[PDB]
Amino acid sequence: RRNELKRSFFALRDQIPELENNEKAPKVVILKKATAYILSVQAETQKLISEIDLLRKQNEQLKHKLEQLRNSCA
Amino acid sequence: RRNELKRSFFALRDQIPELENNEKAPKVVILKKATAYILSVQAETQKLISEIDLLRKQNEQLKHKLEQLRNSCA
Ligand SMILES: [Cl-]
Ligand SMILES: [Cl-]
Ligand SMILES: [Cl-]
Ligand SMILES: [K+]
Ligand SMILES: [K+]
Repeated sequence: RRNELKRSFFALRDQIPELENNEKAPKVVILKKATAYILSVQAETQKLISEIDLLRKQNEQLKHKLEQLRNSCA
Repeated sequence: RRNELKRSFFALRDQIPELENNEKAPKVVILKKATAYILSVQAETQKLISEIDLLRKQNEQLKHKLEQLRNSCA
């Protein structure tokens, strides 16, 4: 119904930090800023993934150095 | 413009993985899947942050062991 459409616009609006609980936010703004927010959080996801990849590489290098020194301690 | 409103529904649809871009999704379906996708991504972001925090701890523990061996090996 149209109750459900209004309800669903509110619920989407409220996952967008810039628009949460803004009673003056119109439909087209909610749709476009939601689309923008999805892209923005994907960008942040990519940064986190890159950070993990770097930490894993560092983890592997450290473990390699640890093994080398354990075998070279005398 | 209701032309812009329609375009904006479709552009949001296009960013939602579980909605096929070649299929005409109802308005409430687009809204609800967008909301679900944003919540799901935010949860995954928290999981990525926890992975990063664990890797940083693991890497500090490895550096600590490397320091101990450098100090105590011959
Ligand atoms: Cl409106
Ligand atoms: Cl519809
Ligand atoms: Cl609908
Ligand atoms: K609310
Ligand atoms: K040595």
